[PDB]
Amino acid sequence: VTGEPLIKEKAVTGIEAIGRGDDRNKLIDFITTANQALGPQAMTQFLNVEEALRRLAASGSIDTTNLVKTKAQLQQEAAAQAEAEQQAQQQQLLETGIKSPAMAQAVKNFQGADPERAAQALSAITSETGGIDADQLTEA
Amino acid sequence: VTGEPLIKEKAVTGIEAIGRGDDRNKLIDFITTANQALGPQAMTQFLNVEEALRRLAASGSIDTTNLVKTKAQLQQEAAAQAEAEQQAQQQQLLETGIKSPAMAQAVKNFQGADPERAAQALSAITSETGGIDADQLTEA
Repeated sequence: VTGEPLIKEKAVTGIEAIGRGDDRNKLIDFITTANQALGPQAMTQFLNVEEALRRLAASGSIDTTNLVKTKAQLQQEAAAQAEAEQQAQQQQLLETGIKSPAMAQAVKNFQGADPERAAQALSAITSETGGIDADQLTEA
Repeated sequence: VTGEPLIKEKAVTGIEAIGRGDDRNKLIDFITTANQALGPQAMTQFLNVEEALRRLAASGSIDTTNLVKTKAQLQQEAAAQAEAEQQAQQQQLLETGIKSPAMAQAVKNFQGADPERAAQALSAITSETGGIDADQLTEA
């Protein structure tokens, strides 16, 4: 609109220079007084807990990261953790926790008594159910 | 009604400027004295616990969010947690939880004893119950 630079300047002299730290202390003391008044239940909806790992490390120079678990790395590790817990959940016990080897004995009966009759009876069992390719059964 | 601007201007001089912080201190002291008089049972129906993460963060400039698990984000994560605990409730054990492999033996018998008579038997099972599409059985 005007052409003036988007950033301007300011001069600090005397008590202002001495008490810029006092201004910081005023902000922090307001935050701390709010935390005292409200407690752990403060942490919801007015005054930010101001989250000190990333940006103030980049404030006053210096960069981010290093100790900072980056949002990308944090998401990757969360996904890995979720996959590990799902691996825990998949076949959760089962192979031994299941009641009794009735399926093992039934497999014994399939293989023993006329394997072709076992195949046609397994086809009947997969007819009780469906919607699954039998070509996926031969990839286990 | 009048045409006057909806916001006016004030002037603060001297002890008023020195003790606006005292005004804040008096408000917080009232809150703290009420909390002392009533305790954690106070937290119910007169004086707000004032919830410090979101808005007083936006007070004195600065935006919301950042740490704030937004109401949308909180609802999304609560829904995900609810679905996860439902999945925990969904199929609670069962594969290992059932008492004895009687229906496993039943599956073997349907496999073994006249699979067509077994299919008529499963139709009779769906007759002792009902109102379920048999076409949903073939999507497992």
